[PDB]
Amino acid sequence: ALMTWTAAEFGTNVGFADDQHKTIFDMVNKLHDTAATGNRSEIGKQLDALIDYVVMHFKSEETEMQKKGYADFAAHKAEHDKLVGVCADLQKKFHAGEAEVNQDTTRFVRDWLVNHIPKVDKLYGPCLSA
Ligand SMILES: [Fe+2]
Ligand SMILES: [Fe+2]
Repeated sequence: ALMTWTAAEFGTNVGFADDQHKTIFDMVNKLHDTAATGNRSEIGKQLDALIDYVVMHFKSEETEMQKKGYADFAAHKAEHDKLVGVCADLQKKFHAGEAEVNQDTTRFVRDWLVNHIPKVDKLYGPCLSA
């Protein structure tokens, strides 16, 4: 629902990355649907699953970038690390009962992804596909 992956918009020419992006999009979509309900326990389970996967995806990209000497690795990692800090803060507040997760939360994640993948991830394609 919320997100649709296509190669034209988001293809990196890096198979593992494209596959992990498609999983992220599916997990955002699930959270997005659940976030229109009051099922707070289900929201939390899906939130935590999504964030765990996103962090793992970032680690996967970072390991490959740094092992190959990719030119823009440190700046790219910095973008990841700011998102992880926002996500961790959201988890802390959500799991304390101090903030809610709603469809603005999933639209923010969508916004971040739809900018980051074409403008930041695509740039590693020549290096990581070589
Ligand atoms: Fe990515
Ligand atoms: Fe990335």
